[PDB]
Amino acid sequence: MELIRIAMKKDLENDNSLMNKWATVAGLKNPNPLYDFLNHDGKTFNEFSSIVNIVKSQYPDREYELMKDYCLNLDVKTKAARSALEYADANMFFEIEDVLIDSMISCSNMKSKEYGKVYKIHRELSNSVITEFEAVKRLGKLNIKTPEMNSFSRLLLLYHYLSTGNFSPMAQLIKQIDLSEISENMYIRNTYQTRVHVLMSNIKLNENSLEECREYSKKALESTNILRFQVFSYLTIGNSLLFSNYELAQENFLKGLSISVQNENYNMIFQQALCFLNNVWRKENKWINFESDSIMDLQEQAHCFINFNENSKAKEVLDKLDLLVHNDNELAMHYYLKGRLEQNKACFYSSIEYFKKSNDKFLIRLPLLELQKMGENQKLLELLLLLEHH
Amino acid sequence: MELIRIAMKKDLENDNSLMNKWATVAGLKNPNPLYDFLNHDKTFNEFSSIVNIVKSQYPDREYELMKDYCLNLDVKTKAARSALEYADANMFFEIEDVLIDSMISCSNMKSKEYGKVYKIHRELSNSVITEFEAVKRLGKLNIKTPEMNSFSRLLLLYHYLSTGNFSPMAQLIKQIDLSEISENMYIRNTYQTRVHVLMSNIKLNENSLEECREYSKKALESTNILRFQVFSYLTIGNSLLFSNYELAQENFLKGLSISVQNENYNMIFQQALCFLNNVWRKENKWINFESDSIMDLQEQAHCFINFNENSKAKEVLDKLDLLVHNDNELAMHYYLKGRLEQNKACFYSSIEYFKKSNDKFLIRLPLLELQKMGENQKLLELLLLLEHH
Amino acid sequence: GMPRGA
Amino acid sequence: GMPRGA
Repeated sequence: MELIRIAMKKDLENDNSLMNKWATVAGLKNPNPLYDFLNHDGKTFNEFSSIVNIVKSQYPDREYELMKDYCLNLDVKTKAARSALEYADANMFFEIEDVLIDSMISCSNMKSKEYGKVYKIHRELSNSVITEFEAVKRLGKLNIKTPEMNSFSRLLLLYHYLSTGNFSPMAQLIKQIDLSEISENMYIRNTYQTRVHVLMSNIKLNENSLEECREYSKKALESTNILRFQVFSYLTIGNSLLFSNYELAQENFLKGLSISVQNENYNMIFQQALCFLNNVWRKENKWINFESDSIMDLQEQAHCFINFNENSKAKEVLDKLDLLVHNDNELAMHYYLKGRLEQNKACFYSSIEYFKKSNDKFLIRLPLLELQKMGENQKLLELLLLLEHH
Repeated sequence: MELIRIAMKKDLENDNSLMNKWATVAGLKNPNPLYDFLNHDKTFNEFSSIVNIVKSQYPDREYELMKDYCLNLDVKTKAARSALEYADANMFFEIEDVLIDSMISCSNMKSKEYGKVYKIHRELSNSVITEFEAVKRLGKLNIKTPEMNSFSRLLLLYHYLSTGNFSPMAQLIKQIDLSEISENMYIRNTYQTRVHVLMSNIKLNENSLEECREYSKKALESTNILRFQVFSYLTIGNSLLFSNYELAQENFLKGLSISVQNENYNMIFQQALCFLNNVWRKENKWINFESDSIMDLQEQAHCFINFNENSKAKEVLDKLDLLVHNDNELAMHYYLKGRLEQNKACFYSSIEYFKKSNDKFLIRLPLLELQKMGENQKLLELLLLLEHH
Repeated sequence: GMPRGA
Repeated sequence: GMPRGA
């Protein structure tokens, strides 16, 4: 008897009116299946959102404890399990996702087996256990038949490109996704819809299409009750305002902190967003993480030092960063900081080069402004914006 | 009787060994079709047979002898289709346009197909139609022969070359597969020369100068047609413009020496030498002071700036402003304004339009001026690395 | 650097 | 400019 079941019946005696609301809350205006769910041992809803919307409505503070207990005592061969895989991955509940995967690979239902097999590919790719090439070759060798995993096998590449600052292939790959081909799993279709809203928001951000970036994050927020998607929607809205609206950017990041109070990784992300915001506006910056040797945290230490004419301390930090391997978008920021510290236009040109290489049309505004401030010719600046990398 | 056959018989009466001679010139495995060609009002199976004989024995009257022979052909035959390419390759537009309208009206479908897409090529190169119109017309034709599927791409390549629009050429030339032309070897061979000279120009535009020269030297080895020899020497000489003054000059003068009796080809090598001497900032005896073409006015301005006559240069450049420039011509216009004004923004517009035309060779002119004005080496590298989209 | 995520 | 052709 799942903790969700033990707790749901216990609480129904004290408050007996829940049937009418729970059936309204679970995508049934007519309460027949709830009775079935509530009493007979092992009978799932047709759609996974019925359990989800109930737990978030009656035990929101115990979502993880209950969903973990329910998900791991699930027949991996069922539709409910396949929905749960996407629930666990979307929420970044790796404890739930990884046990399901190894169970969906070993079982004898073929649909659940394909699901586990490409979610495994996504997990090894995002953990740098395999390369993009190894992932693409294994995806092709699966002979993916379901329109669920044909959508996901594209999504998992989109996540890989975003995290390694390789923005060039995103716009065309995401255009290949057609979620209308998913007709048997509505939860998966709706949570993939939110995934695409968030990925499209980032693609619009990287193209410096700032009004459309914010429209897509709005759709993402309107479309989900999943914290992870809300987190990155507010991060992306806030990032889109970095260069124009300090107060509104900060408000989105602070709203992010507010909903991340029980999650360290999400909390860290908004501190880094606010840290970058205050460096761009060259303000005193309480958000710097001095106990970190990641590229992102070291760069913001040096950025603040440079802002406040602490040039020796900044060269100390850029000396540590020199010994670290950067992706193309990270090297472009390294050169921008170098160029500020040395007032060296050649670094600002190397910065533009790697921003072009990663196809980041948003952050390139940083080296371009400095070149403007150094009196670079206006026609040259226009040429640098017009030209593209191969 | 056609003049070619009248003349061949008058010389046969006096010289009998001419038969084995004309038979080997024409590449014949045996001498039967020559006799047959002289006796019955018939064709050789390959057009090169009669061309090589006219070129071997009557080179001074090729135009007269071929204009008479071609215009007397039955437009339904492989011979007449071959004469269409011969005419267009030689730029014998008088012979060509007559064949075209004959073929377009005729009841033969192959001749009809050749005629209609050679007409598209003629109308596009005379700007009677736009590129969009040409592509639209070619698509409706439902072209079936490999020859015309190849020439449909060649006519577009010529149009890109002449309008300074070099970006599409590399991908389009690769679509040509001449090995599929199996029936008309004369067409396969003259198209092979056409592709060699076009490839030479694409490698020049990519600043791949040794491969540029190799393709032009392959064109020369493949051809006995003046027009292809002319553009091979032009392209070899252009590829040397920045490095080897004497050898560039020697290739242009070689072109002049074969162009003697042809005012259009002669003008081209004069323009080539005029540009060479301006690039090297030498006394320039090749300037056309009686021209209002953009090409010639630019070189007047270029030489004036070279010899510190900047009031005269601005007079010229003020005229050029009133003319419509394609992208490649515009890039040269900004380079000259850059030199006259010593203004880096003009040099930046120059490279912008060289990037748009995809001209990686002539872009070395504004790049070198920016180097002299002390522009950052990393900036110049970046500008060479990035592409126009 | 600037955090990004989806 | 520089003449070109093929």
